[PDB]
Amino acid sequence: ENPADKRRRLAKQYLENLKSEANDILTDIIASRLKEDVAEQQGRVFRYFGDKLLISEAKQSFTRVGENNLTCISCFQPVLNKYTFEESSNGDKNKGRLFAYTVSKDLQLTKYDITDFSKRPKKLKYAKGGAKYIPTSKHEYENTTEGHYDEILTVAASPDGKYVVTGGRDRKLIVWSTESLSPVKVIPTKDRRGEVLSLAFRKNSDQLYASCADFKIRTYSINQFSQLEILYGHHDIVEDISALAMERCVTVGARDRTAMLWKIPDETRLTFRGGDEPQKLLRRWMKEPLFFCEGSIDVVSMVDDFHFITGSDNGNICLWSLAKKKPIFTERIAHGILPEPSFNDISGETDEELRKRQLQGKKLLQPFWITSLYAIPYSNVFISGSWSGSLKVWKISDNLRSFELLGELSGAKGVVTKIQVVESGKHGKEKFRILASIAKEHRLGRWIANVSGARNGIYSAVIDQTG
Amino acid sequence: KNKGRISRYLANKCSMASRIDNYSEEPSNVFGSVLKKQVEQRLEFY
Amino acid sequence: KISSLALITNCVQVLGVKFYPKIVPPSIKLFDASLADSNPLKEQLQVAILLLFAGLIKRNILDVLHVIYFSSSIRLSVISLIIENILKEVLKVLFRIWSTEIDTVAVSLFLSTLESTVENSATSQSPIFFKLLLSLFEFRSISSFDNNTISRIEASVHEISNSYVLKMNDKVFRPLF
Amino acid sequence: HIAVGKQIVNIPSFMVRLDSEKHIDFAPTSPFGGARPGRVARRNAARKAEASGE
Amino acid sequence: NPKAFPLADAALTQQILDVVQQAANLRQLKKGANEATKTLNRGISEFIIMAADCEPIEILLHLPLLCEDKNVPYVFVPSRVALGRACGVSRPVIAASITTNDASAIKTQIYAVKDKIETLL
Amino acid sequence: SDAVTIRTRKVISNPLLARKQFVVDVLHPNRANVSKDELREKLAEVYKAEKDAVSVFGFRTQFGGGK
RNA sequence: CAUCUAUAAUUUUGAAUAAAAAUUUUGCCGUUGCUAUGGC
Repeated sequence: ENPADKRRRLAKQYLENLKSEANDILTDIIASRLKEDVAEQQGRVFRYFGDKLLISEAKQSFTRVGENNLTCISCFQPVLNKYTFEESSNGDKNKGRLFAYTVSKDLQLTKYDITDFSKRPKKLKYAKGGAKYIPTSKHEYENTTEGHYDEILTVAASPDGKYVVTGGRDRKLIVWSTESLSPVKVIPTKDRRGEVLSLAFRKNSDQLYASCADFKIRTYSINQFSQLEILYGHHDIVEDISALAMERCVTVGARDRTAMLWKIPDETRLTFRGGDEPQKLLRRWMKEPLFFCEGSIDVVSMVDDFHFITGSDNGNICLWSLAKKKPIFTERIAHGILPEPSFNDISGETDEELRKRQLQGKKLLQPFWITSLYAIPYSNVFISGSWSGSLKVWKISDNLRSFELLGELSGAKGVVTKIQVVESGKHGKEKFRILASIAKEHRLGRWIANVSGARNGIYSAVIDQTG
Repeated sequence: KNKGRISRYLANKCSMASRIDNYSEEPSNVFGSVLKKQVEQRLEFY
Repeated sequence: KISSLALITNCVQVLGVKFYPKIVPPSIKLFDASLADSNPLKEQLQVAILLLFAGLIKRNILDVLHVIYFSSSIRLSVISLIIENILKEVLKVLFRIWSTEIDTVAVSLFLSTLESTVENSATSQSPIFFKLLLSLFEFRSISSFDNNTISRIEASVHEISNSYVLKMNDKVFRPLF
Repeated sequence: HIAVGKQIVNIPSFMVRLDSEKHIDFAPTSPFGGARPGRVARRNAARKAEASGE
Repeated sequence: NPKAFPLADAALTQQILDVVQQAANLRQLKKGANEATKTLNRGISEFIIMAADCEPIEILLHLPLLCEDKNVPYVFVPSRVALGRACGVSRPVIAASITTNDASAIKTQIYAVKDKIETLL
Repeated sequence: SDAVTIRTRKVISNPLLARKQFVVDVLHPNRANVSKDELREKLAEVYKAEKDAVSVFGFRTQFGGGK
């Protein structure tokens, strides 16, 4: 009858469940489980299933999608709260119904159910923008038409499950109520070139960080529909963003090759620059091949509150820690070298040897771009993806000083616009679905369409772990 | 109007072909044919 | 059948171009035909009845509306013709036809007629109108319908009643309240 | 109208540094890079809307 | 292939592409083979960047003639899609021209890259 | 649209005078100059004390507004 | 969101239609079987 008594009752129920599951495991432990459930907010990687994974037997499945060039994807997964004990989902029908949202250049928002890890993602609902939402002023701050009219580019689903928020080239940002997909609120970015390029929610919260291509990072509170803040400091388009449970975020600004970490409340930022030199690399290899030099930094994700990984556009995956300004462990061409152009087509002249000379041997080879990169939060595995038609799963060492290639997954084919993961099962036995939004073109511009057999779709790989 | 469209498209492809044939020692009916097919497909679109 | 339709439409044309003691006997014969009918030939027949009703009302109103009700979009259109051409007598027609009534489409057309009439004096019309509301509430009591449906009718009648009471002046229906 | 980084500057002699000269832009308060248009524009708009009404 | 003779290495390619994006931003850059030839005719070009994997190579290979005729530095870079990113457009570009303007903020950059291009020539 | 932020820095817990003394940053965009009464209300909400216990003073608005 | 309703599942009556309880992977084209994969 009392709130304190209610909370005691729920907690004792929690303990009954924990003891039953501990006995099940048996057929220290309870303290350990409680300590982990605490250990989420202390931002040290604790989730260490790095080697229990069975990559070779992961079950792969493509699922084609109608619209062309899916741009991005965002997965929503209900958890159980530990302060209170109700649930993460909103209503009561849901009770742990795993959702996914995909946004496509064709101006389409599509929500699927992926609850069952054995059947295909089922297309629940969708909403399509279009030309009828073009603003009548077209030349002012107000841009507030209830739909998208250009190139939805990123999506993010709110951790409480009520809204999903999308933004793209139209310089808007729209929050939808999830069930009816109905647009509940529209916020302009109010800048002539303020295109939204990435969205990230601070975990378990309603603070959304929108990396926008006017060199700025806007920050909104969604449960109040307002823009808290703008953060300045980049030199090129702020191409990608990622945030975790703390009051921080990390961004990569593309051409300045610069990864910046934003501690919001302190109002401070830390600058991380790469800086490999190919000739130094050559000297080092003589002391001990091709050494491309870093073009731009494309994608980012925090593995932890103190460590984050940045994939560039020259095949490099770097692992950075907040302590040292240089990366602590860089890793070379991740997805291999881009295949050689054909001699006949490079030359335009029937002399075969002339055409080969045209191909020039090595000097025209280029590395695959890291187009997508994702680290399962506070864990020691991360998934990298390019348009080499194969996701690469990697495991970080225990000392957090290096990482190795755990394995591959060859079901994908095309440009991997975005990667996401969903967990399910019991705390001991956890199934991992890896979703990837795949399309024919890179999500920002075209630049590339010649890929053998790319198809617009959702690539789902279910992984199980034993040991 | 589409007369002007097609004329100018043809002029572009013609200039490219001239470049190829001038700077290639022994040019290739392959590029000639593919470029002609490109113009033909555009014309069919019209 | 087709001969009957031809006769019907010829009557339609001749009356549209254009007596009562020979325009009401065909009306009587037509109610007889409509009740006898009450198959695609029959549907297009009922259409022809509706058309000639539209013509005659353009230039026994009770059972005329009866046949109109128990005979879709065409029906609503001819109802709009009824309200635009023709009102206290219309109100008595409404009350009597409701008493006859007490299905879904007939009820919906009935509510449309009520809303059209009320948006289209009031002291004279009031008492039968309030008796009509009494009858509709008794219909709520005894109707073979679903909760959502009956509530739809309920909200509609409350809206129309609010409109009519707003129209009427207060001191005259004080005793009515 | 012109804010360096986040901070409006209205001194013409300001000696931008290197990164600052990368960051110059229009201020988030300007009718040029942001909020509602200035007084002349919205006075003209009021005039035209009123004259349309009359 | 010596037809695309001066081909930049990784470092020079970095600085070239960086100044190319800078000029695209301050709008001192003309994108495309045809417009590049037009600037070349008008003698307003500070220098020329070309792709090295065009299909085929001659379509832009016409340019070095006018370049080294009128004494305008030119240089090849490995990938046309990279050049397109650097320019800031949705499609791969094969040849771009950095124009000349005294009232430019990127003056000193363009002059450094042009210096190194000339040395390489 | 308008979302005032209150954030604190340099918190020094001074138990000699039985208090916590800190430095307040108030982010008000598209607004002028949040009130001391509202500052005290929200500071009390955050610090779980009584508006009669909270006190603030010395607020200076930076050139250009919003903070 | 809750509720009601709708669709679809059983129960009962009737051989069954019928009757009501009551209850709770694609835009376009292609290959391919009992799902997988081509091209635009």
